[PDB]
Amino acid sequence: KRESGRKVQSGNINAAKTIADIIRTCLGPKSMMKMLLDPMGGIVMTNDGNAILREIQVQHPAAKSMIEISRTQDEEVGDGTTSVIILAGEMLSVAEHFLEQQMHPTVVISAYRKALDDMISTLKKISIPVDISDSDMMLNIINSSITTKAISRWSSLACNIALDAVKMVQFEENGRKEIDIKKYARVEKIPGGIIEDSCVLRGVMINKDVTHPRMRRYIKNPRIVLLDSSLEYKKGESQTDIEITREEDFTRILQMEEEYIQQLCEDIIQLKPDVVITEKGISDLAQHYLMRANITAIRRVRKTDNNRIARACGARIVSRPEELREDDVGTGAGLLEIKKIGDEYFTFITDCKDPKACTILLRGASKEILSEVERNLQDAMQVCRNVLLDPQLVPGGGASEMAVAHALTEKSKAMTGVEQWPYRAVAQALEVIPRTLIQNCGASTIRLLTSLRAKHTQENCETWGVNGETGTLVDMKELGIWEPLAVKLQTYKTAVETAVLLLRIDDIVSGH
Amino acid sequence: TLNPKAEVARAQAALAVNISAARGLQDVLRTNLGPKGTMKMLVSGAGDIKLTKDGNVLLHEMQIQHPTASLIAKVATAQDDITGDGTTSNVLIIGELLKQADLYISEGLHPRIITEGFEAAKEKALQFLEEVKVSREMDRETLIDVARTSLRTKVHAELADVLTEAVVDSILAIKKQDEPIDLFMIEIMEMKHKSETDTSLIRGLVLDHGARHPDMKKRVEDAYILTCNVSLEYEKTEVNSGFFYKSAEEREKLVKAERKFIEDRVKKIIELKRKVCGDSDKGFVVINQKGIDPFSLDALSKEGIVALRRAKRRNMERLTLACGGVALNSFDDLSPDCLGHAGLVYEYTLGEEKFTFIEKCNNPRSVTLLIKGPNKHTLTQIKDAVRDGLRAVKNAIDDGCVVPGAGAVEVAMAEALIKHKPSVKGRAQLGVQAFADALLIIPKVLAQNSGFDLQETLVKIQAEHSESGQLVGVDLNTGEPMVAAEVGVWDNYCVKKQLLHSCTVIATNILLVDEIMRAGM
Amino acid sequence: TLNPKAEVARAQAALAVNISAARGLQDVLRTNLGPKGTMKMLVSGAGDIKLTKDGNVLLHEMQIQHPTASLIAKVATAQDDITGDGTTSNVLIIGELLKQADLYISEGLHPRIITEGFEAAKEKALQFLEEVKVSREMDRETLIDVARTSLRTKVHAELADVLTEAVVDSILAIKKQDEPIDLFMIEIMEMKHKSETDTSLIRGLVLDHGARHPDMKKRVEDAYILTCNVSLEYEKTEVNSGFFYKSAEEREKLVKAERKFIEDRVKKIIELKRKVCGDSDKGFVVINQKGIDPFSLDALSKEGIVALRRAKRRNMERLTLACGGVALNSFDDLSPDCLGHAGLVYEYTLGEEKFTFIEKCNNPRSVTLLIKGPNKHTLTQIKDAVRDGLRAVKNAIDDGCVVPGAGAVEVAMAEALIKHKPSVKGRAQLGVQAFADALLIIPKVLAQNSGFDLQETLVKIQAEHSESGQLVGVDLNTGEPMVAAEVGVWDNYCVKKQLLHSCTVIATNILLVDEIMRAGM
Repeated sequence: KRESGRKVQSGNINAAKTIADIIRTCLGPKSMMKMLLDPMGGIVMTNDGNAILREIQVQHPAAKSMIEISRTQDEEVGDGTTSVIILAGEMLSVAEHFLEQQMHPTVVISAYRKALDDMISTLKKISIPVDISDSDMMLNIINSSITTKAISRWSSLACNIALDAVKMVQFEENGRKEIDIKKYARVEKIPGGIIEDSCVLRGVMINKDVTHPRMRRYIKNPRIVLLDSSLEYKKGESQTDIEITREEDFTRILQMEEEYIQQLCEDIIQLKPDVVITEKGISDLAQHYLMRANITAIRRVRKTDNNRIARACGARIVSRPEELREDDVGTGAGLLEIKKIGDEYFTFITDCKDPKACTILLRGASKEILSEVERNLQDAMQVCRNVLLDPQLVPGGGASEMAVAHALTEKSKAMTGVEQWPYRAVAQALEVIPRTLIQNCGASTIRLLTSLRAKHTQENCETWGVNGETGTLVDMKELGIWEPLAVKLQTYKTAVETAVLLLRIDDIVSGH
Repeated sequence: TLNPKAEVARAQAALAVNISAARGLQDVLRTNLGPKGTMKMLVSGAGDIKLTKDGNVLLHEMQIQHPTASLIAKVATAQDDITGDGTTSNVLIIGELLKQADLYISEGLHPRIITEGFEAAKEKALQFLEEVKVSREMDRETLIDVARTSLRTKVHAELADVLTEAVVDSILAIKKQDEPIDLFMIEIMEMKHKSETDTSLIRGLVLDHGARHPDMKKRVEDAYILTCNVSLEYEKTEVNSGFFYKSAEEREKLVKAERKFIEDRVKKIIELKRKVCGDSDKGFVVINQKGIDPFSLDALSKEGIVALRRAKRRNMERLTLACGGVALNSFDDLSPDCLGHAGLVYEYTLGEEKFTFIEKCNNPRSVTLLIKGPNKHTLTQIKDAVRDGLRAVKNAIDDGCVVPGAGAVEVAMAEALIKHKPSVKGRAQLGVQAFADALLIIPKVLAQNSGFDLQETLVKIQAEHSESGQLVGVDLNTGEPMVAAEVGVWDNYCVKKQLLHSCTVIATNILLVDEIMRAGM
Repeated sequence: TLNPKAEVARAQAALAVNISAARGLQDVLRTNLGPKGTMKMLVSGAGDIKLTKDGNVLLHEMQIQHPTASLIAKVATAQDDITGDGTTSNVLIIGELLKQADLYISEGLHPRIITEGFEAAKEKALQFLEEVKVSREMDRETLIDVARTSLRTKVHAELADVLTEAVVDSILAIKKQDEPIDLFMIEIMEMKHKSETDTSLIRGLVLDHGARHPDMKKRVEDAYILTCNVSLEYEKTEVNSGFFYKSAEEREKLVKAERKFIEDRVKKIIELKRKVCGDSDKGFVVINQKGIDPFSLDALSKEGIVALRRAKRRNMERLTLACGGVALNSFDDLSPDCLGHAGLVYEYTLGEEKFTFIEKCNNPRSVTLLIKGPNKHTLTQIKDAVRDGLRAVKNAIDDGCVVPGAGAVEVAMAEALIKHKPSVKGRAQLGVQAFADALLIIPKVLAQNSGFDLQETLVKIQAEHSESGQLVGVDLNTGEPMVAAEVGVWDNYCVKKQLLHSCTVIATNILLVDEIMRAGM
């Protein structure tokens, strides 16, 4: 029914620790696999940490908060999600100071919040800048996601696809350098071909099918008209349908239906465009006038899709077709191609101009390959987005967590009070990241982790991480595990904030 | 430590469950390996009995109760789709890899190190297979040895020699001048009321529905083939009209008016017969797929035509390529250019039905393999043995290299791995040692099914050594080491190559499963 | 099918019970192997606590519940009697021989064939010991390394440095004229109220009861030892007479008359002192075994005589070899013949008792090793370490050949047996492979007790090879390969020779038991 007292905070630990203990071995390139039993007897062997916790039914409420926060992390960054839950579970894994020591939660919460500002300032000291003009340096960065995949052969092509696409969407004049993949970077798939044939289309491609055989197949200078309203007989303010039981009245309603549709379509063809793009649907009587003009009929195009077309060919959005002016034209468009590609109808408005957006064309032999190439380029574009926002890299392979753990230990000597004990626990909680990398490789954990702490004490903390494949110690200047700083900052801010949120709840009450 | 209505195994016991699943499946399918092996019975529950030694059938069709063993059943499905053979030896190797690795895992060795040993041993065994294969040209004498080796396992060693000449001759005719070979060029048919030893070749195609009329010619020496999709039965009005009748008799009078469109088209068939080769010692055949009115059957029967109706789609497809007749959807376009040519056409009468033989053709690019058996399940067992024999000869002609059989290659690969020092990790040799002893399960199982000792048979074949190349194998009858190349025991190269890739990937993923969790179950 | 009150297993389960009993006993005694191993506790049930790592003491004194495991406990008794070291490694090898053979027996192999493989491998392993044995002459530096290797296992590695010089110098004192060493020439004594590091060497024999009287000399430089078996206390009449008393005063007159038999004999002791060397710079000592009346102790103390009483029969025989005086059963026969010679004789002082030291004897042909400790169970633990170190040095002197330790020989034998082919039958090779991997358990266990990985340590020492003879072993502290000859780690040739002979005979008889029958149970 409900829980109260120390059992809530002690229960929230076991709930968050149990969820974390599953994916502990899912981190790293050597990460172990898992087995899920379907209710019908099926088996899913996927090692992806996002798919595992998605199919697991969790009873405890705090266990749901661990999953919902990880799902939000996937939207912003498609990497490092597993590291968030491991750190969020390890920081809460030490219950000694929580209960046995009889310390008040706010005393411990103040320790994490002070340790959070120190973990952020340490990463900026050990970071390194990046030259975004050279595409060779961006190649080894993206290869982190490309490795152990089937696109490794086309990896050289996969880099140019994600790099040039994000650079177009990035608008640096505003000062915030905002990049939106879910709109301007929108991707569609093309059946047929091979992986090499995949290129980056400059423009906005529409998947609308060809309804009638009369359309413009190829145009040197396309003309595009953008208007929101649908082409139909004008109705009343309500949705009430028109019911006519008399034949004489049918001729009165049909004449009004043919007159208004022909009137709006007459003002559209006055400019003589090559296509008509409407936001809503298009009736059958309206398509009869569109096929007579020998122009392409396009409908069901959202607002964001229309905003990109207006900046591409120079179009203009008008509320009603009767108000269309000469300002709406498609002048400047490269070509218009309705030609069938891969047994599917495509539309190319592509041009020589950069309307803060583009379209990615995915070629492939089968739909199984298309699904593999798609998801592999998605996170690769997010890697390009995270680097262009903060062009700074931090050493990976566990070198970043150990470099911060050494700074927290040295600073705790000057801290005087009861908060020094939980403040040092954060330094030992960051060692779980290099620990799982060694355990998955098979090498001894205690022997290597002890010698690793001696390297950051003497040598520079920017190097000497942990090799995941081999298992020994290697510098990060000689290896490509360098990771973007924007990912590590979001990881530590989320791991600490989630651990604080669960400690603040001392009672679970059921009611509405 | 788990959520309600579910179960999880945190410790290594989750790995022990998967190992016990492979060992249980290994003991079931080890008795059917080799010709001396036994047979498994398939009971569908409705009273149907099926008997076959094929590993792909005993897995894909039979549903396994244990969840983990069902994954291996799906692997043999993709295994048979590529090579077509080796599904039984595939499971036996996977079971031994997990068994030998269990000895080292119980000592505290991490599974990842063992999996790295399999990858290093797979490349060494794959490069050693390069020197074993023989590049000799494929001729009739070699294809017989390949056919006998594949058939002897799926039959009683009786129909072997009967089915040997049927499989070899069917492949040689459909491939000339290094042309890509397709098994869809060969048709499989089944007849009842005959002994199982009556299986023979069919040069043409076997048709289901024959001709019905007392005057139909039982055999026609020469004739032309006219392909038609048109139905000669009763049809509605072709032009624009309706049913106007004052009584039941007037409605039947419009029937003769609607039939006039078809009856005039029936005369066009008679006209074309007399225009092109309408003299003596000639004939004409109607392969028309749709039905034909009985009255139209009488008009065509008096001219010496053998009518056909109510055919299938696959029949008309092969009759188009074999005979050469162009599909004609309307008789107004009827022309002699769409006529084909065929040899002796006769209908062999069975104890029940009658089938049509189009045989004696020049280059039809199609043949048929006719199977005869006393029962239904006997026909199913032979049909599986033929397709398994066709893919064995197809892979032997496509890939000009063949490897010795009778466990000669598996023993030869095990010796090179032991003498091979680790090229990657010092502790990776334990995986190589486990993979080396796993390749020895093939000659061991052949000794059990033959009724001999497992140890004495393996020691003799391993004791064979010389300066030059020496490849020996397990002899089922004698038991002494026997050279498989001299006695005509050969296997396909793509089969042995695919086992090394398949047994390595599947046995690796089983060792990579850390925990078993229940989702929604 | 069986008789009432009878149980027997006709299947191979009789072997499954004996193998399961050996594997259980293997895990109990493996943790105490090596100087870094854990210690076992022995509770007598009455409150006594004993702590020792010795395999013989653990098996002999403790009681085992399983009947078959008790037979192996009787094997270490015969093993410790012939050699005195290696009882722990004896059980570990037997447990592995039955574990490796179980793998092949489960495949259907008959136990008689495996037993023949052990005999063929034993004759080859014993031949290998003759090649690697070292003929180096025994000296002080060699005996230190041999004694240190034996003592380091039974102690905390603290007293080992102290006890090393004590054990070596004790054997060198009784070694001369190429005479066979006798352990009866050295006696072990224990003392309380002292620390554990106070253990030292005593040149003479140590006695329990000392001289108690204020006038006794605390030290005597020179003196003549007089050996007597006669008691000076109140005794029965030695002539013809009896005890007749009519009152308490008359009984005292009988005592005064009976003491005259002692009194005239006490003056004979003083008469002998003034007889032989009764001048200045001389002394006299009474070693008399039986009791002495306090009047005689006070009378002889005035003349400067140190008298003793309540001795042991074995000590009186050791005193005779130190002095040379003959035992005297009658004081009327007293002569100079019973007088020996001795050096400084003084009295050590504890917090309570006092002991007599005869030290600096002329030719005692014996010494005494004196153990001191705060606790009783500590004295027993040290006494078990001394007798172990003595037999280790004794075996190294009696047999001039020594062999390297730290698992150097076992790893070297496992490599030579793999390259040796059986000269009897082909199936005997499985017995050689099982015995080869069984000798490797010793360097494996040394890695577990030291806190190191079992696989990583074995591969490094096994992969080490050269073009010349090289000796590699396990380093307990570091974990890297180590040369046993360079670090001063040595064993005895007779220990390794008897170890291979004992493990083969005992493990053979276990596999030769077909049925376990209960008679009267």
